[PDB]
Amino acid sequence: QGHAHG
Amino acid sequence: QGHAHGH
Amino acid sequence: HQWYVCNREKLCESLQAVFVQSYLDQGTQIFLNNSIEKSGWAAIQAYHSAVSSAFSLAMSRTSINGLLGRGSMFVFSPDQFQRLLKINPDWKTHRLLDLGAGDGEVTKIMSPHFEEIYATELSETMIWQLQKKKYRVLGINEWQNTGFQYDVISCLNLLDRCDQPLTLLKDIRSVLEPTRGRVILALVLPFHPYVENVGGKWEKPSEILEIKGQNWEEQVNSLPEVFRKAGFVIEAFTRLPYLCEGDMYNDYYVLDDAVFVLKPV
Amino acid sequence: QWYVCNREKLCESLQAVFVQSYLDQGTQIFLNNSIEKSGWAAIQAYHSAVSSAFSLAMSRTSINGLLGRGSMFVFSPDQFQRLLKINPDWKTHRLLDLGAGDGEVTKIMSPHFEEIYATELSETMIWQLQKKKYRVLGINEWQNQYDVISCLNLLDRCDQPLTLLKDIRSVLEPTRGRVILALVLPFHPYVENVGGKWEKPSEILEIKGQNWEEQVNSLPEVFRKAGFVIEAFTRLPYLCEGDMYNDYYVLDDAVFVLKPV
Ligand SMILES: Nc1ncnc2c1ncn2[C@@H]1O[C@H](CSCC[C@H](N)C(=O)O)[C@@H](O)[C@H]1O
Ligand SMILES: Nc1ncnc2c1ncn2[C@@H]1O[C@H](CSCC[C@H](N)C(=O)O)[C@@H](O)[C@H]1O
Repeated sequence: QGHAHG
Repeated sequence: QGHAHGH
Repeated sequence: HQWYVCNREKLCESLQAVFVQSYLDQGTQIFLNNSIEKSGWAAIQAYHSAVSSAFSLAMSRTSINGLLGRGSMFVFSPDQFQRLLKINPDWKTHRLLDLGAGDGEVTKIMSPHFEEIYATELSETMIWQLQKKKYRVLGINEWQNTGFQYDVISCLNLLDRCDQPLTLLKDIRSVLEPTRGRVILALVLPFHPYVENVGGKWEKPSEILEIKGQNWEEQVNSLPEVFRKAGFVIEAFTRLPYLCEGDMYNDYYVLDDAVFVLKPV
Repeated sequence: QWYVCNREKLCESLQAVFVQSYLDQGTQIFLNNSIEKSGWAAIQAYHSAVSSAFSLAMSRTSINGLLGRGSMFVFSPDQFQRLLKINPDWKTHRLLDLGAGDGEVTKIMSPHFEEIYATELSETMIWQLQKKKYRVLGINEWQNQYDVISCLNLLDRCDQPLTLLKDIRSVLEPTRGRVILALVLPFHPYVENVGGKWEKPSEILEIKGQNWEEQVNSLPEVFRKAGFVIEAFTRLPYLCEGDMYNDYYVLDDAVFVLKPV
């Protein structure tokens, strides 16, 4: 998981 | 619960 | 069985000629036998009720069932369907459109009669499961302006769950293939429509249908005058039990479905 | 640093109105809170659990909006008002935040407007936008007058960007009304779908270059193709709440203030 936008 | 068609 | 039988005598002259008796066939029996099996899965049902409860506020129950793949439903068998549209098991045409297709297992019955399958759906998790079956999902207000007509437009158990069912009916007619095209339409009766929201709230529909009566044979007779108003006459129809998978309490659930075949007028 | 831009490479049109931003107070609040939540071991494990079980039946955005997680940050209130060149008590009638996510980036704008509208695809994100008492409109219902229209990191997540920008000019108040826009760079657009799969956009927005610098030099060519000029613009860190492996997540933003010309 990571950035909610990318 | 109940019927998936709804209530 | 008590699911397929109507007092034909209480049908109108128009409808007494187009009724098509249905039967508890081997395909409806596969479904109950799976529903029963799935209710028997203790760990799965608790897990379904555990998830369904946590997220009762953020999502609609339609999308929760679609989140979990639970709650699949049933309107007709392959053989029953072919017996209502009056077509061979190997019948085939170009394009189907399932409006409000739900989780897709009811479309999956109609599927092998069309080489292209289109669906609309208001719920984001349903739309995925529709895509999971290789179905082309369209915009709720986008199927009218595609550039191609639809050989059979499917609209099962939506007129009591959408906002503008009259605009919908008139829309189906405008894009349905005029020569050989038919719509297959399913209504739960006692007609009691509402528009589903999230958290349990339910607004009322912005358009009222006059599906009114004291029994099944009464409300069905309300529909010729309705269907006439949107450009269709009933080419055939039948009584079928609207069935749905179970939870921990009941092995399945049963609502009272009228299925029609309508031809453009 | 997240805020430096090579001014020498910028086109003179943009040098004239480049606002310089910095890690101000409001940014620090967010970073701090993103480090605080990324210490709540029980929460970070239940987010990890829910998302992994549902990752193949919802989009990340919808999963993030089911838990109230993955909240993001674009500008502080102070940064916002300086970009607009306004007063902390300044006020107008209508804001529109298009594709507003969970509304946290919409909250920081709200005390400046009497009525708040927003649109969104994710239906759990519509829920949280409605939990904040905002007014939600359909994807095609808002183009039927808005004093400010917000379009933050949407032009790389939507199918029809040029239509969006022409639609934005359609319902934006003309005398004073401005629009505020943000865009992750280098440009990489896609249409997110359920399960990590994605569609490619329908309309193509021409973003020349390999660098933040040259790429922003290509946007003046675009903003007037829909009817806008850059009245002010800055560079911000596009911040996102972290998880259990990282306290937060950053991306390289570029935020513009636009007038109708
Ligand atoms: N206005 C609308 N447009 C498209 N789909 C809609 C809709 N309103 C409701 N629906 C969908 O239609 C479904 C009605 S329940 C019927 C499900 C399925 N068609 C069946 O026959 O079993 C719900 O899943 C709901 O998401
Ligand atoms: N055509 C469209 N109309 C409205 N929202 C859209 C859209 N296409 C994508 N979105 C939404 O746009 C979001 C992009 S992330 C941006 C959210 C917020 N404005 C922020 O800056 O943090 C996603 O949540 C997605 O649901």
